[PDB]
Amino acid sequence: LHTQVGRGLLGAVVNPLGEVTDKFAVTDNSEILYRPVDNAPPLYSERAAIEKPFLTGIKVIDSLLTCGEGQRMGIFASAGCGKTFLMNMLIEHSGADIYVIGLIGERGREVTETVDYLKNSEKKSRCVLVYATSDYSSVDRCNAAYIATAIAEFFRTEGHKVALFIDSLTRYARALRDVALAASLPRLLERPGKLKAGGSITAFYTVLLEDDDFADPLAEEVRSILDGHIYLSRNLAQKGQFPAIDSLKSISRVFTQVVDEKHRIMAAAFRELLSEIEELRTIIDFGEYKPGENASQDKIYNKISVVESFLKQDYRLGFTYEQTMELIGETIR
Repeated sequence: LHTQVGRGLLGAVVNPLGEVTDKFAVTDNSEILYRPVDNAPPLYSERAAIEKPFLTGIKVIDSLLTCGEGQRMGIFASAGCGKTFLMNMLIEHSGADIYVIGLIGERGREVTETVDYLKNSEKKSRCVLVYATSDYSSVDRCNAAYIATAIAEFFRTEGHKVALFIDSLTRYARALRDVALAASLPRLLERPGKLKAGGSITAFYTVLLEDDDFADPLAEEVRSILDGHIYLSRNLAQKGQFPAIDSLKSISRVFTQVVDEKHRIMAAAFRELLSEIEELRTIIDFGEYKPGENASQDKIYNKISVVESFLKQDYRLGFTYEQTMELIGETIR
């Protein structure tokens, strides 16, 4: 099985057969080539070490969860936790050369929502969208993930810094299970990375949490395979914190490899402040907080608003690395 690749797909919407069915942008490049959708992962000796940050423009991620070029990062959330808006922010406020989105959704309205977003995005000329809805077979739903990854791999071989999004691994795995009935990952999940001889694919895989923010077996397996995970808390969403990232239950496993020492120090001091705030929140809920009785508790209390203001981010705003580190420094003062 082969699929179209190349710069002529920039601005295009591609179906699970690999054909263009819609456009959210038009470009002057018409390059169309063909590649197999199944390809072995790089050899260990062809991979470069993850050592350069992949900046997202999102304050909490760039400061506490810093991604690296070539990393695979999970995004874990229940329904209604802002996963799609977080992906929109990751596309809009990062600095990749090319974005490849693979939607393994179920209803055509979600695909159309992503198409309309891209139609109004500043990144439209550098995106490719691959989709499969519930109307498509399970074979077609798995193939959409493979097509998206093969397109990203072509741009990586050209030298580009590519961001790949697969939404969602949960529905990919459900379709894979259905296909297995008729008769895989991490073979899919190990295809991203930075190549010594080429560019990089930095990949974000979404995982749905069922019921509360509970990790079914698939979620545990995915978390073990990836280089980190961002957890979106329904509880933080209902309190009105957007992005609803729970940084104390999130991790980038490459963090200390991609930021410098002064950043490490600031991030550790901020995380210690967040933990102190969570303990104080419980003490408040227990009715045991009385102003003036404990000066360290009062100091923590008076940090809550500045901390919340650092974590909060309008989805239309992106922050440079220098701005983010300036702000986190002000917060821990």
